[PDB]
Amino acid sequence: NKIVSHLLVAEPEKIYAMPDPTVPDSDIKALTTLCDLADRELVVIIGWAKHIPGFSTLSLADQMSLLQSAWMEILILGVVYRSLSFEDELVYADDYIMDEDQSKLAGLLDLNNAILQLVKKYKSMKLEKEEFVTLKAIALANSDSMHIEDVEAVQKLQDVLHEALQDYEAGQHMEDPRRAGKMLMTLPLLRQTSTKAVQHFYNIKLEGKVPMHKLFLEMLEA
Ligand SMILES: OCCC/C(=C(\c1ccc(O)cc1)c1ccc(C2CCN(C3CC3)CC2)cc1)c1ccccc1
Repeated sequence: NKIVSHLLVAEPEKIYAMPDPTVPDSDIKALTTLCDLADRELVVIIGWAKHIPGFSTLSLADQMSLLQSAWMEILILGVVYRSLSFEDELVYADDYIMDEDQSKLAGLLDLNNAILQLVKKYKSMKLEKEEFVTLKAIALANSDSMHIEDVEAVQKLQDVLHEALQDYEAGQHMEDPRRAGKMLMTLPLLRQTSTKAVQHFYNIKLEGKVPMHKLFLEMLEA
């Protein structure tokens, strides 16, 4: 598959959390570590997205729209995938892994348990790298931004990625004629826990103890 193949190649290189053992552990250390990690990943996502066929020919405003609705889905799906071969831990990066006890120390228990629900589902499906990268692309195209101007063009991007996934499954998973549909039926859980995650920003902001960038605060309030 042309599209699956280029997506495999466009997969970004590992990113490291670079946590510092001289800062005493705390919910604040954990959360600001996750913020720096995520902003470096967001920068990688923009370069990555220009390898999605059709994405870079949308208007500036449409590209912003799609990415504004999908970035947390893309981030979480990466964490999900990196944890497939672990048990009840979330692999944020090779050097930043969270078990149940550290989730609680960070205030992220309920959120991380929701994510581990996704890990569990994809584990039993034996999710392949090929499927993960096409799912990531589909999460972007299917973001359901309310702002899109060129609805016809985004519908076409979803169809091209949808077609790539189905084609891949038709060839590599003939023992399951409905595997592509099973993959797509995990997307509602993905969007569910991105909304849970974005909503958590507001808890953190209200409590006021963890420092946030002033641009982020402005975005949150708006
Ligand atoms: O438990 C799972 C959720 C972890 C997590 C993550 C996270 C997810 C995946 C990943 O790979 C790395 C990190 C997170 C944290 C900070 C941001 C920032 C805010 C600041 N940025 C603006 C400056 C531009 C925008 C991004 C983005 C994501 C999170 C999310 C909400 C509350 C608390 C923790």
